[PDB]
Amino acid sequence: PRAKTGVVRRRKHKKILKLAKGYWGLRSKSFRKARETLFAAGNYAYAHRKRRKRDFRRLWIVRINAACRQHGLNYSTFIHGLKKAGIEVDRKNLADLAVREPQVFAELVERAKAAQ
Amino acid sequence: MKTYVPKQVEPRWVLIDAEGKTLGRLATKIATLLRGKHRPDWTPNVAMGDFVVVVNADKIRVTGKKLEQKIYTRYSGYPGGLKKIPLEKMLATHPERVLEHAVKGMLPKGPLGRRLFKRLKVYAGPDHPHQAQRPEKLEV
Amino acid sequence: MFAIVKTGGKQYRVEPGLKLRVEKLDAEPGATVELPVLLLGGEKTVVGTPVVEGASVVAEVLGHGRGKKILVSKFKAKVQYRRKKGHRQPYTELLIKEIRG
Amino acid sequence: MKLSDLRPNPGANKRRKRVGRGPGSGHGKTATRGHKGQKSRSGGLKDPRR
Amino acid sequence: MEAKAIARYVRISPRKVRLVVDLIRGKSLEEARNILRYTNKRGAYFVAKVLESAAANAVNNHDMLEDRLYVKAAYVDEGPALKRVLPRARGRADIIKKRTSHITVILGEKHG
Amino acid sequence: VAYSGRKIWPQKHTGRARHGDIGAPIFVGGGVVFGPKPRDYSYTLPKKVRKKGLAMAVADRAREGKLLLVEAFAGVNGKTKEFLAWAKEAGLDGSESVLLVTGNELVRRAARNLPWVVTLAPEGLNVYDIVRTERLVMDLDAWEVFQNRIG
Amino acid sequence: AKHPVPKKKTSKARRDARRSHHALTPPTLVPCPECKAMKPPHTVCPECGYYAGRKVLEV
RNA sequence: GCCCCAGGCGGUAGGGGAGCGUUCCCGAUGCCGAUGAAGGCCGACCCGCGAGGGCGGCUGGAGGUAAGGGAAGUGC
RNA sequence: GUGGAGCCUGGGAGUGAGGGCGCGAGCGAUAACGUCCGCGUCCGAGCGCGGGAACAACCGAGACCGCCAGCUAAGGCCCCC
RNA sequence: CGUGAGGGAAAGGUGAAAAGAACCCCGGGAGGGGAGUGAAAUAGAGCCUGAAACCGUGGGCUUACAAGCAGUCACGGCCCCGGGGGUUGUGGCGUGCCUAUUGAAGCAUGAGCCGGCGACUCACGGUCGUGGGCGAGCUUAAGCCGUUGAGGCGGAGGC
Ligand SMILES: [Zn+2]
Repeated sequence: PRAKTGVVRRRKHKKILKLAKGYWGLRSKSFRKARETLFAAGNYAYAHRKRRKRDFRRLWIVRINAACRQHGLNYSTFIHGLKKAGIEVDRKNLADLAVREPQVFAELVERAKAAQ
Repeated sequence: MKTYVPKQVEPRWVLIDAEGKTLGRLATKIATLLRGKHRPDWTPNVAMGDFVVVVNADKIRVTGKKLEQKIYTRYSGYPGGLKKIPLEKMLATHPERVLEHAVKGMLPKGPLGRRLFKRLKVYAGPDHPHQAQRPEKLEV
Repeated sequence: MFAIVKTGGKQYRVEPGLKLRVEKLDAEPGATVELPVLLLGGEKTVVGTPVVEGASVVAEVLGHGRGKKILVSKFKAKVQYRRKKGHRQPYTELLIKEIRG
Repeated sequence: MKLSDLRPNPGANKRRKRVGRGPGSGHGKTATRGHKGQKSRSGGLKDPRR
Repeated sequence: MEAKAIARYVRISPRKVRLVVDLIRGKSLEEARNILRYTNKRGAYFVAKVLESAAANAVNNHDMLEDRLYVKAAYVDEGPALKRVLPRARGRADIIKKRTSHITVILGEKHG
Repeated sequence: VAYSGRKIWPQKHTGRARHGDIGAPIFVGGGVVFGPKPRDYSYTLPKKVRKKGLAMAVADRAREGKLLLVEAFAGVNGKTKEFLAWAKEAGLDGSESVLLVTGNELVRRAARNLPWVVTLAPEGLNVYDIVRTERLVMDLDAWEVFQNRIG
Repeated sequence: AKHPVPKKKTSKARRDARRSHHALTPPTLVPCPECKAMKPPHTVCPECGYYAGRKVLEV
């Protein structure tokens, strides 16, 4: 019984190519180029999953450092403050406070220096 | 709870005295204000740092023998087209271009960086045509 | 009035009448949950240190859900190493009822 | 018992070890033959016994 | 309403005639007749015949008034390339693809 | 394959990829590698296994009550509707695929056209046709050759 | 002369890029002041066969 | 004791294990099919870690085929 | 000392071009990203991750996955960062 | 194609039925539009369906201070369907694949791209394991007889 390629190769290609929509040029038109582009896109997606967390953490540390310096202290001193103060709100929430709750974040400064 | 992004904010002008301050340090703080990383609403992917104007760029000061031992060089692409320029001559000609070079050395690259450099305005001497923009004086 | 709560090793600024997703908690849908409050965000700005003393939010679970299928897919080059793998992280999406003082 | 009830015992019938079918099979690009060598070539070695 | 004629299986380089046809897209009918009439290109004759057959179909077949006849849209797809041999040097042979074209003109009435 | 062994073009300097003749299994039209050949799939199953398993099938249908030894076929005499009135009266509907085993050519020939009946001489008894049909039906003599065959 | 050869295939965008400038400008015509027919300037209107308000060609 | 506990899970050659899919066989004188098969294209729908499977829309117009097993010219 | 520990017997292997690094030697010129050995290591196969600007073997560290959580390693905290 | 021995192609499919498009118009014709048949004509004879590569035409987003293995993450903007989907402006990160190598992004090999063909099997012995039968026993070969897909006999012989 002969089992030609039949429909398999075509269908698999349509899978990878439909995944390759929106790529520049042959990277979204040829199955071969689209395959390889989807490989590198895969590892990219992985290391950017792992990356994005450190990324937003750097954002949070930046904005929080801004709000802290606008009260006379800096990021390291402030974090040492809260850590000494037994406060455990994290970088994201301190960021959204320092943007949205300048008064609340202000009191966070007051207890940070309160540790001092 | 996504991280907050601010809406578009009008850039707040800032005047800075070039006089009496060290080149590298002053350029540092200039770049800092330029990035807008003094603002809690900071975001990297958008230029929301403040406009900056400086006067008395000639009045900058630099440590040691850097007056002459620092050679701003350029390159024309032509053979032997490496044009070395000492710091003194560059002061006599284009001190504002001195600060331009120093702060541009500190800005993040990319089109955002170039637009940020556009966001800066140097003026050697004590004056500048931006009183209409309300240049807020800010000591550093 | 808001408050930052702890959950799944995560901290959430929350306010009453809000739908929020968290780690897949274990609780029957329709049931409610009381949560550690890291800080009362609002008028009575109390600093939970490390948690508020008597406060805790009240959140009814809406139901357990599966996140959109992440296609984590590792790949090494020149080694014939391909790894296609789906992933749909379950979420316990909630409803902020109120914030017990 | 109807024909669709008939089945071998578990493990009574076993897969073959199909080779050369990409990475996911784990038996790919080489058919387990390793890299270059007289053994990895078609035909193989001489009589290994002798 | 729309009209259209098709130069199905026209032996002419489709790329070439596309240059012509991209000179009347978005034009009024009479303007098209002139521009084809004095365009220094071989394809302009073919596009001219396809044009007039088109507009005739509009008035005759589809009964569109000749007043508002502007080129609604037109183009030239490719036909079966007649492959021929060209003897090249050192005995080697090649194949010139004498390219056949399809021409399609569409005539809408420019209202307002 | 019907081609020849003449090398299509030389080994080197021709610019093309190396090839031998077009009879190779890599050209369209070339031969097939490892293609199926005349292959005798038959093999000697153990006698004790054939016999024993046969008895196990008959035990299957028997203990399930789908077995029905029959002595007489007075309704059938070589005509189909004879077998219809018989088997219908014989407690058979047509829904039960029934394995028919007998030595009466009048029975077998008289009922082969039944879409739901599987007819077999008593010698042709075997596990497969026993498993095919819901109900099994045999004559006492067919039962006997069964017994000796399972004896 | 060692037979220069195209290193890679030209992408579609680059091919179309060079083909940007290949537009065919419309041959400017004007109406014949004799017969009101469009025609290229500085030539006898083949419709009227006139030119400069006078007959030249024998249409 | 079907769930809980502890630990484990970079990975080539290579060993092993478990599945997915293709043609054909039995199931099947059955079943699905003009109220539309196969096939093609489309999907932001559901299922599985995946191989993939359904589901739905259109094109297509006549074949397809389970559960559960068998055999391979089986996966580019 | 319970460990993807050990031992025995069978089955299938692949490998028998290795390399860098440190240390101990020879050759070498106490030259070589050199060669040849021993010991350890890593890469190979971990060109997965952070640092080292970039960089397989140097420092940290052995990647099941997801999280817009936290503590830290080498290394850094003047801007780029 | 080869002087010749010889080598050796490609190339199937309308429709149930030609009912194969009378006739009208544009057109030198071709071809086109109508009309007409047709269940259907993107079934029109270059005809089942009709994929991709490729080639156009429209629509949406976007793009001319600008840097890049073409992606990925975030944010944002626009467009659309109503929470999503399409575009990507910026910012961050990011050395194609295969083979062969200690070592490849490699300026080492292969690959223009798409579609299809394409490579671990079969036979017979041996060996290990195993799912089963039997068990100091196990087992049939050829052949014979049966159906015409049904099996049994057959102890020669082997272990
Ligand atoms: Zn005139």
